[PDB]
Amino acid sequence: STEVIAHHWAFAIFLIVAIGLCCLMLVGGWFLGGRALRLSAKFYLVAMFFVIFDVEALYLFAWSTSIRESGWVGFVEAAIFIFVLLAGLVYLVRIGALDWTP
Amino acid sequence: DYTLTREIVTDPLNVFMGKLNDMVNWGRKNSIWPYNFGLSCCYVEMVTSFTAVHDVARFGAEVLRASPRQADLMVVAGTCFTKMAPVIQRLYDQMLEPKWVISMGACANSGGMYDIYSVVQGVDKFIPVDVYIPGCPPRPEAYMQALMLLQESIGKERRPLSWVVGDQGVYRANMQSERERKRGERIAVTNLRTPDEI
Amino acid sequence: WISPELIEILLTILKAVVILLVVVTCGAFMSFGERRLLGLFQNRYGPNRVGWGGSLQLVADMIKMFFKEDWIPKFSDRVIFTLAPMIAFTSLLLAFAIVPVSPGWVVADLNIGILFFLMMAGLAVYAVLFAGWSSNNKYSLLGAMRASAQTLSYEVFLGLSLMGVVAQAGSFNMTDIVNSQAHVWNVIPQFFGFITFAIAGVAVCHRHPFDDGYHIEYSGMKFGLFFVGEYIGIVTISALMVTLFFGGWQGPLLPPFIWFALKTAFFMMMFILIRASLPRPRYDQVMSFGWKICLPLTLINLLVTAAVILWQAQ
Amino acid sequence: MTLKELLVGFGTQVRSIWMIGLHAFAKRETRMYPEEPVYLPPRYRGRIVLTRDPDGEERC
Amino acid sequence: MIPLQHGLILAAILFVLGLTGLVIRRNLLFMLIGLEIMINASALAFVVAGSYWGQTDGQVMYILAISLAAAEASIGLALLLQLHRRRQNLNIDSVSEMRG
Amino acid sequence: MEFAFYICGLIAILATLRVITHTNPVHALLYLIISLLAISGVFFSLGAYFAGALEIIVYAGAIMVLFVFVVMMLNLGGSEIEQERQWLKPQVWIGPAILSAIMLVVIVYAILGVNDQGIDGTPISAKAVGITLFGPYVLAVELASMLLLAGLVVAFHVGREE
Ligand SMILES: CCCCCCCCCCCCCCCCCC(=O)OC[C@H](COP(=O)(O)OCCN)OC(=O)CCCCCCCCCCCCCCCCC
Ligand SMILES: CCCCCCCCCCCCCCCCCC(=O)OC[C@H](COP(=O)(O)OCCN)OC(=O)CCCCCCCCCCCCCCCCC
Ligand SMILES: CCCCCCCCCCCCCCCCCC(=O)OC[C@H](COP(=O)(O)OCCN)OC(=O)CCCCCCCCCCCCCCCCC
Ligand SMILES: CCCCCCCCCCCCCCCCCC(=O)OC[C@H](COP(=O)(O)OCCN)OC(=O)CCCCCCCCCCCCCCCCC
Ligand SMILES: CCCCCCCCCCCCCCCCCC(=O)OC[C@H](COP(=O)(O)OCCN)OC(=O)CCCCCCCCCCCCCCCCC
Ligand SMILES: CCCCCCCCCCC1=C(C)C(=O)C(OC)=C(OC)C1=O
Ligand SMILES: CCCCCCCCCCCCCCCCCCCC
Ligand SMILES: CCCCCCCCCCCCCCCCCCCC
Ligand code: SF4
Repeated sequence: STEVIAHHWAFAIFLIVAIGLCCLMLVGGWFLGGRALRLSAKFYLVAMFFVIFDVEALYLFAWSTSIRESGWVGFVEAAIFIFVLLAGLVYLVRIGALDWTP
Repeated sequence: DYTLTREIVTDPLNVFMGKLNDMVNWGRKNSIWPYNFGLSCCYVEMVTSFTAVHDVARFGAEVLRASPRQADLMVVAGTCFTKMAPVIQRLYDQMLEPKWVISMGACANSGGMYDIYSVVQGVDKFIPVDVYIPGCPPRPEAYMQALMLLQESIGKERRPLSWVVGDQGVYRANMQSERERKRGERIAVTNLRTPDEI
Repeated sequence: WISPELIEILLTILKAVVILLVVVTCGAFMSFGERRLLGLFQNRYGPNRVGWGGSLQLVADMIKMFFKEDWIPKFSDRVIFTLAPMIAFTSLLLAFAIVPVSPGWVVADLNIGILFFLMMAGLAVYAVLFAGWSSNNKYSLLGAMRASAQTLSYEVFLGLSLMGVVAQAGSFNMTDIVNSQAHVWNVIPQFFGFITFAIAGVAVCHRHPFDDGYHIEYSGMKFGLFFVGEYIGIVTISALMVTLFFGGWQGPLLPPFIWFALKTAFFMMMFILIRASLPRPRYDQVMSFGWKICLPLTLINLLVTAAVILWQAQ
Repeated sequence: MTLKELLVGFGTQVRSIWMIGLHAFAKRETRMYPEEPVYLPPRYRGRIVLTRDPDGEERC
Repeated sequence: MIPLQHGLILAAILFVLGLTGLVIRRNLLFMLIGLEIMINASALAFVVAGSYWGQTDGQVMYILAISLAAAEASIGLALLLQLHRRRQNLNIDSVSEMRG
Repeated sequence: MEFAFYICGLIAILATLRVITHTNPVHALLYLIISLLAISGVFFSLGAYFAGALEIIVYAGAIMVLFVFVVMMLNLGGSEIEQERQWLKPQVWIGPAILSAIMLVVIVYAILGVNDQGIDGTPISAKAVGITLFGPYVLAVELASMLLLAGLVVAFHVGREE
């Protein structure tokens, strides 16, 4: 189809011109104008929580686009998945894993 | 009449180079970002000028950077205490070209009323100053007047457009003094309002 | 070279280029408009002298930042330091690349859509991380870790807030999402999804009140890249909110681009009003709000949306 | 935190946004220096001068 | 019109590169990095195989593979942080006290 | 479609080769992110659109963020890593590289003797993937939730500070 190849060309030109515009802005900024602590483990814990819950989020992303095809059985399975997710979240909050302040 | 830094020289100013210099000076004088630096009571009047009743944002001079790298103007608004003088010098050195300096108030001008053991007598003992504001404190509109004076001084200075081509010296305009400019209209004053009214 | 296929290809490329240029121009004018609208909210005028009504002010800061001396810290990683504003600009620009501003006016009609938006935001966290690490400043590094932990705490439910709209549309495509809003805009059924998406979009754009700083080392044109990318992200988040929750370009009387521009301008103004109105919560309070309230709200909203969808499918 | 605390806080944020918007619908408080000249009271302590007596001789 | 053998060869090249990085690097961080390269290469091989047969099973196995990759990265970086806390170095050859 | 496949595969190979031989951890992670973006492009060229989207969203957007985070927390200045360059010594890497090359030749020889009608590149959407995920692969989804829960519990137990 002509429409899809036109849109592919437009998307390619969009990415190319955006990156080139930012590169040219940096080059013009460089060329113009004259010249002249230990991080706590809570950062790791928060990033780890983000990674784990983002994977469970991808499972829910795949479910959300095909809800009508899966029917009520898929609803029951996703309800079990979300209940396990929320039980893990409740466990994380109650044990002080998600409390930044001690 | 210009002053060179790399000397009392003349005007170096093709007609396209002059137009480019005018465009650069217009953009620089219409976008002046002061450094958020509080020394003493003069800073209170400066940030009063930043508020709604005066609205220094109208001149495009409100962005008020907390980092010296992003600031184009340093306002020494307060006393230059001897313990604060290395801090002031370090913050000025961290600024990038082009940079301008406004002394605000009698303390920053000369030490003011504090000719005392712990005060540097004026910030121009150690860093160069572009505009001086007398007052203790200068009112917010005096700071805005100094901002306009700095804009006039920026608008006809000469700096290199690029660091790879052309003269790299900085030419600063030798302005006529405001005292001699305003002497004609100031001496002609005869009567003022009596101080018994509002 | 005269052929309808090549003419259509060039027309579509020209439309994409027009969209890109208008978005970048609107981001810069959004910086100027933030100054003017903050003046309006605070009983003053803002910049109204440089040009007519201050309209030439943005050109003055552009010239000032171009002709400012280009400076990189001596003991800094040059590639990563230069790379952080590249990411901060390009990530949400390419996120805009899926937004349908009008029927027939889109850059890419992808089947992934808001998945591409989530791709771009997950890449956009690297701008803050790289700016903090490469500056060789421990204050900047600590500020970058705090800011990135906040953005992870709200990126954890950004997509789940969009999933109710995705479930109602039955697709990831943006044209299908705005076509499913032909009768009722998604702000009515996906209201909790709307507020959670608003909070997440403000938080991942590093806007007030989610704004030891990781930009103090940047100056000249890289700092301007950071600011212009932030405003382009404001425009992109506002346009995505319009398309996903307010019908996109759909409206009774006005042309579709007029409706899209009016709704996007309203949410742009609401960004400015949110900065002018709300105080800044504490860091632990912000992250506890992100993890304890908003993420379960998105999960429960998705469950109830699915129950309503399957109940209504007789 | 409590559900009632969350609802009261949300209503409080909405109230703050509403008052700032009504501030946008208000009258400007800006005195437009330098186009609008600054009013100074007659005993304002600004620039120092030396004056003359009514016969025209300097008073100092 | 992409050969299945070419995709499998690319996945195998990435797999052996990740295994080489796992072996030759004394740092535990680079070992975890090589492990991530290996599991991503195997998941790419599954995606190539699923795309050749026109089935969703390749992407489903990819989903399970990256769930494993995420959880293994979490555990490995936790153990690396514990090692850096209790030994102040990431030399994996120093962690060798049980032998024979 | 094939042209993007070969360029993205070449970029992934070169970036991974840069990863396993680099001394700076942040540069190595940046090259790894580049290789993951290239592999996502490979996924998009093969029609696995959901796989490419998750490759950027999760692998290059969550897991590499965790790796970068940990590298900042350690403040890795190349202490006894850059100062030694043990992996750059030929007597160290000549053995494992020969072993990996032998394994690659064996795997490639096994690969080249298989039936191949070509990959059509017909896009397999996320809708079909979600249909399979909550249909024939339900127990995979629920026990994958249990697997992520186990990873969460283990990483919380080990990675505390006290
Ligand atoms: C500083 C620069 C860093 C690197 C930037 C990126 C490098 C490459 C730049 C050149 C790109 C050239 C054009 C690429 C192809 C564009 C068209 C395309 O993707 O088409 C494939 C597919 C089309 O979908 P569709 O046609 O709707 O499907 C139905 C069946 N026809 O559509 C899709 O599959 C869409 C999904 C793929 C879109 C990829 C977009 C770029 C992703 C990388 C962003 C990097 C951001 C900057 C760096 C972040 C930090 C590392
Ligand atoms: C303490 C423990 C925790 C307790 C719980 C805490 C969390 C609670 C979270 C609640 C979330 C509720 C979400 C409700 C969504 C229901 C609407 C919906 O999804 O409708 C879908 C339907 C469109 O779908 P469909 O008809 O299939 O269209 C495609 C055609 N084939 O849409 C339609 O047809 C239109 C339906 C319009 C419905 C409007 C009214 C419901 C949504 C707005 C609610 C507003 C609530 C305001 C605040 C209340 C107090 C908090
Ligand atoms: C294009 C998209 C964007 C467009 C712009 C419009 C959307 C903007 C969204 C802004 C979101 C801001 C969210 C801020 C959440 C702050 C939560 C927090 O940390 O609150 C702390 C505070 C006190 O916490 P506590 O633990 O009780 O401590 C007491 C100790 N003495 O706790 C409290 O005070 C409790 C209540 C907290 C706040 C609740 C949520 C308020 C959200 C902001 C108001 C939005 C109103 C609608 C705006 C228009 C939307 C179109
Ligand atoms: C993730 C977010 C979760 C939370 C939000 C969920 C969605 C909304 C659900 C319903 C929220 C209802 C909030 C409670 C309304 C009634 C109580 C109230 O207004 O409490 C706030 C405050 C209480 O008063 P107080 O602080 O005690 O001061 C002394 C005055 N007697 O009173 C005041 O400050 C004065 C009155 C303020 C009224 C504000 C508006 C309330 C209704 C809002 C509807 C939706 C608004 C959408 C955005 C509009 C603006 C663009
Ligand atoms: C040019 C020489 C090399 C220059 C240096 C490298 C620059 C980046 C090169 C890689 C990315 C772009 C590759 C070229 C894509 C051009 C568009 C294209 O080929 O589209 C075909 C296809 C469209 O989809 P399909 O439906 O299959 O099309 C058949 C027609 N009906 O497309 C697809 O199916 C998928 C399209 C590609 C995938 C999306 C983009 C991936 C980006 C990966 C970036 C990796 C990191 C790069 C870092 C560079 C710096 C080190
Ligand atoms: C060039 C683009 C500017 C966009 C907006 C910049 C931030 C807001 C205005 C500047 C400002 C800052 C930072 C600020 O912190 C402040 O408070 C002291 C102000 O009031 C005097 C300000 O005006
Ligand atoms: C803030 C909004 C940013 C929008 C970026 C893209 C702008 C595209 C402009 C397209 C204009 C033509 C749209 C089709 C015709 C229908 C409308 C006609 C009257 C404008
Ligand atoms: C301090 C401990 C260091 C341990 C390093 C271990 C390195 C092992 C290298 C093995 C090299 C094998 C080379 C190929 C052998 C022939 C082919 C395989 C067998 C048929
Ligand atoms: S000049 Fe006067 S008002 Fe200004 S800092 Fe000195 S004492 Fe304060």
